[PDB]
Amino acid sequence: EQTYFISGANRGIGFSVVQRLAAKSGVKVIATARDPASATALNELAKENPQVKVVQLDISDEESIKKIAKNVSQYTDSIDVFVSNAAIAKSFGPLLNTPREQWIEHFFTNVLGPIRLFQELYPLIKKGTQKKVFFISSNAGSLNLDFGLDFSAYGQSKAALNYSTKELARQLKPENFIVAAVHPGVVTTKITPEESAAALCKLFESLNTTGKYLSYDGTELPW
Amino acid sequence: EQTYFISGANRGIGFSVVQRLAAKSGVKVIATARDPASATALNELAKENPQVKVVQLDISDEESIKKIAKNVSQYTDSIDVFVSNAAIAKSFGPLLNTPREQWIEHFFTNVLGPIRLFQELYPLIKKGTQKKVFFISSNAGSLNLDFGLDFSAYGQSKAALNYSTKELARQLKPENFIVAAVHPGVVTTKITPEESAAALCKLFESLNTTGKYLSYDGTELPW
Ligand SMILES: NC(=O)C1=CN([C@@H]2O[C@H](COP(=O)(O)OP(=O)(O)OC[C@H]3O[C@@H](n4cnc5c(N)ncnc54)[C@H](OP(=O)(O)O)[C@@H]3O)[C@@H](O)[C@H]2O)C=CC1
Ligand SMILES: NC(=O)C1=CN([C@@H]2O[C@H](COP(=O)(O)OP(=O)(O)OC[C@H]3O[C@@H](n4cnc5c(N)ncnc54)[C@H](OP(=O)(O)O)[C@@H]3O)[C@@H](O)[C@H]2O)C=CC1
Repeated sequence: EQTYFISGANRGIGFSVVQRLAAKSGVKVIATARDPASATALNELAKENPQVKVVQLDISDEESIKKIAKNVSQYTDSIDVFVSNAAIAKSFGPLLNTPREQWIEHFFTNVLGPIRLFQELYPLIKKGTQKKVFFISSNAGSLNLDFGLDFSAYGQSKAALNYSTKELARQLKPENFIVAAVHPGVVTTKITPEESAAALCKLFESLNTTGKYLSYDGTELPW
Repeated sequence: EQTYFISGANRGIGFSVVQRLAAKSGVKVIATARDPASATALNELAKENPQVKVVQLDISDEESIKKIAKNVSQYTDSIDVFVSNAAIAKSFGPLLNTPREQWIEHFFTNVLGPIRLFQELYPLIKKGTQKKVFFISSNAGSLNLDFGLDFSAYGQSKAALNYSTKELARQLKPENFIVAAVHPGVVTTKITPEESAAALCKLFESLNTTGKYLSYDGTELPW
């Protein structure tokens, strides 16, 4: 049996990934929401597929993050595949027009959030078999891609986490960890939440090497 | 007649840059320190060289940033060359060993501070002739250099500021701004702060192209 963990599983790609793992026999899924009582679709998913456990997590909330380890410890002694999915994307366009609170929010939510989450759940990942670690990044977070758009605090935060993902990959190679930054696609060319999920589950299962920055099709991105 | 702005001029590269600029004719220098009262060497520079103006700046402090434009404005009507030199380097080594507070402090001081500082000083810069905007970054901020060292929050913060620098270079090209990120060298191969300052001041005067990630010697670094 493998244990998957997905932050931000109440909707978007997160929900779709959990929805697909529920169909994989012998998969336990720690799925998170910041408000699990209001996660209608997810709570349904989990009553009909109770291998799905719904845990509370606000990745912007250090007090929430300080509890994620015991919350997950209620359901599992290990994580095989960790997916930092939960993130925000609220601020684009010019620097001169990006106010303080926007820079702050994307940092706390999109960088510190995942770094703390990972720090907390490292012990449970370390006791698992697969030792696979996925940060859902964005192609917008590359220092070497030009989309003809400014991504403001969004892009900066994905670039910051990518930097730290690269380092983590280096640092955990001796422990046989597989660490990746993954662009899941752009979802509603735009691709469906279900299409992104399908590709992410394949990539999650297929990835055998660490320190990669991958798009959902499994092709590499420049850092 | 040119005005330069240097953040963090009480010691290190910043002091050596102000010292180098104070020696050239027609160069007014607005030099900043968190605590000017104790900036002995800088104050003695200013006492003899009245083209050197000292002002308080804590870039970690929104209430200090809220004052820098009006305070710089008492001493000058414009900035030709903006140099965001002030910064910290307190956090290195592995991701799992870097506590929350190091990630935060490096964000606020090394990302948000310079960004906010630039926002406040842009008008003064728009009104000057040279329209040159330098972020002192690190080769440690590259997403594409491996030094076999962990740079933790320091490196993450120079990478994040690099991402936002490259975007700013794109945004301000229509207004004929020159925006660069500049590695000043490793200072105590090691170069001295006076060697770094000599090279940097050369680069500041000569760079006529926006969007560069450069080393003190004018050679390019990969983002
Ligand atoms: N799809 C795209 O266009 C692209 C997306 N990505 C990445 O894919 C991932 C998924 O994005 P997407 O599905 O579009 O996102 P959504 O806009 O659908 O919502 C993001 C998810 O994160 C949750 N979330 C937001 N803030 C917090 C928080 N503070 N604590 C916990 N959970 C939180 C949301 O729950 P809640 O309902 O409460 O907000 C939701 O599950 C993100 O990392 C995103 O950056 C990358 C490339 C482009
Ligand atoms: N040293 C090196 O080899 C390298 C350095 N760099 C970068 O070059 C720049 C200069 O480095 P270096 O001279 O060696 O650094 P130092 O640490 O010697 O000096 C840093 C300067 O920044 C000021 N500063 C620190 N925190 C704040 C704050 N909150 N508000 C305002 N000013 C502040 C310091 O003031 P105070 O005296 O009050 O602390 C000081 O004037 C930095 O951006 C650094 O990251 C990049 C790579 C290589």
